[PDB]
Amino acid sequence: QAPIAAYKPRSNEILWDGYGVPHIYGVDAPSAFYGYGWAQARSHGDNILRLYGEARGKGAEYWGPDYEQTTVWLLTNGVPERAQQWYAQQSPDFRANLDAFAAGINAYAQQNPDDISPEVRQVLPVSGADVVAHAHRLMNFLYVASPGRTLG
Amino acid sequence: SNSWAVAPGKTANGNALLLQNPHLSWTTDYFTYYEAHLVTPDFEIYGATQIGLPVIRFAFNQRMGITNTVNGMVGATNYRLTLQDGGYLYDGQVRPFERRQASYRLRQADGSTVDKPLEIRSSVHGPVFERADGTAVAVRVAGLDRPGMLEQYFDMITAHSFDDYEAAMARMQVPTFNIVYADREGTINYSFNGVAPKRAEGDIAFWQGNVPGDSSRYLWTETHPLDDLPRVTNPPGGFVQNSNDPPWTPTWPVTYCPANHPSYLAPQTPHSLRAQQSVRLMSENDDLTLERFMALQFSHRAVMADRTLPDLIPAALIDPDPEVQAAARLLAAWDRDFTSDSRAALLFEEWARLFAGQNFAGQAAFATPWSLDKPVSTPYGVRDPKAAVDQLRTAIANTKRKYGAIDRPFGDASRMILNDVNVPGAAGYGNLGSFRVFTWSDPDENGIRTPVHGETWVAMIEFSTPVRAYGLMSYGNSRQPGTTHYSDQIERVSRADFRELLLRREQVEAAVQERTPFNF
Ligand SMILES: O=C(O)CCCC(=O)O
Repeated sequence: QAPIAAYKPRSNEILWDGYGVPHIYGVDAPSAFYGYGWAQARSHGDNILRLYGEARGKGAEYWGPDYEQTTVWLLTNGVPERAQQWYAQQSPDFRANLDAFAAGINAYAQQNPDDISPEVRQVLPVSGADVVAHAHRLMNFLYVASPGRTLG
Repeated sequence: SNSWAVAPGKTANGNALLLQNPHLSWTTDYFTYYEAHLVTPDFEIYGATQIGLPVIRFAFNQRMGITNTVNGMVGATNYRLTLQDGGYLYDGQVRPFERRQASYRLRQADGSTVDKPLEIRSSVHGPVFERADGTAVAVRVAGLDRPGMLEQYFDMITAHSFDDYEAAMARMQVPTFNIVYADREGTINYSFNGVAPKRAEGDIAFWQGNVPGDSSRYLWTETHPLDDLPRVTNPPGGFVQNSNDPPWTPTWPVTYCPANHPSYLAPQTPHSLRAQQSVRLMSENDDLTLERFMALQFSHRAVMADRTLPDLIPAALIDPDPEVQAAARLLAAWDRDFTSDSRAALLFEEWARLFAGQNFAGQAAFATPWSLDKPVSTPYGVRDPKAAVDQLRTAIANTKRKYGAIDRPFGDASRMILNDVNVPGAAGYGNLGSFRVFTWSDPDENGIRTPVHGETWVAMIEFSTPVRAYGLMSYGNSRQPGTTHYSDQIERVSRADFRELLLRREQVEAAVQERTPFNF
């Protein structure tokens, strides 16, 4: 009839299973997002930071030529600036979860500097807007409007 | 990508069933899925999502769950500009461009960064780019004023009822995707979601190409509400599905047709064979169990074979070339399923590449064209068997060259290799009819090939109480250098041996291998 009673976590912790699947438990939303951000940095930190870097339109700056086309594509479409706006336009509650997520990533890099690849260290620290930027790039400038269809 | 949602009435235990089956590149970084589980006193979410997203796109919990496939919502327009006098011709007059002088730094091979100028010109349409051929194009992207994408997904997956769920979707903050829903209450739903520009003329094909950028006539400004988009809820069939096929067979019997929506929403092209298998596998089966449901997902039928071999074989057998004859007999004995041991599969593929083009979508060679009136049994037959036999002749050459023989075991050439794990492959190209998908790469010098795209995150959920779920991630849950969680799941994928997804605390505590306490 009614769903099984929910779990009421009394402390913030990540319980990782045998396959590297993180079970993030938080006493509140921000805590869980922070945990989620930590886990992701643990499992895919290098590529996330690199992608976030690109979303800032800093691809060409941080890594040169091979990232210049995307930089031009994102700047010309004002993605990094619109990301700032979207971030600012978030409801206070959700913006708090985004800040927490970025804080979790920063935190992980802080406690485990050896796990972060040299080339992507300059990206740190990441911010909530970075999280918004990337998502904005993935949805509107990869899925919906790919640079391929515009340029050919 | 595949997606299935089964209504209680179509199952044995009376609980809804959901399949999360997104297909994406195994190597593109921003397409890598991650599996996670979030729990707070007010909500719980389990599922996969692209790395970097703070929200789970493919989620489920004890109450509901959703999945996503690509619908290609044409949410942007590329306009061809008519340059003239430093500006561009618009409505009979020469309009000036908006110009902003920006810049960015380019890292040099020596570590320094040079400052590079970047001018950004915009028309009333949007940013302007110049193609390599010289065509000035302006791209207008719809939904640039929808900042709530992330929170919409968050509210959708934490919804306490279908009603709240829809309400969240109705905000129109997620610009694209087909989305399927199912809950413990018994509701299932399909939604052709996205932000679609309101237009007064032109079919999707017109808007997919270069629209004239010299008239206000093509400057859209509004977008469709959720109620203008194709959707299905609790249909008579007891299920909904989508495998990237146009939204015209989301269920069976259908609940609408192309005429009911503006022609620029989605295409009206022939449904892939995989898409057809999808409709058949669900409609043809009743009283499903979670296990049976899972078993159906493993379907790897060479549907293309059932549509062509009856005509090809006899024609090939009369060819003078004894090797063409042997190839014909080899293909004739094949059970038309992409199994590891199939000695005919590779050969069939090579012929298929010619008979239906490299992507296997070509339609020109069938005797009976596709028809929405027979959506899962057309196209059919070989139009020119003589030609087809020549194509087979060439295919024999190609198969021997690529793999070393015309009868090499499919699973001997098709391998799934991650780190030092090397397991035998099965299933294959979706356009040939294989539901479970593995888009094999071209082979190397030894004829070995691996998945370039296809099955990634795969989960099947039964919304019982408590819920029961199984899943697998092809390339593991991590790609950080030296991680042991990259190649530790591919061996199970090769045996379709799924892990039970653990949602209950007691289950989690039993399987914990690492505890990371934290503080925010
Ligand atoms: O929604 C996604 O995660 C993208 C995969 C869908 C597809 O390519 O069909």
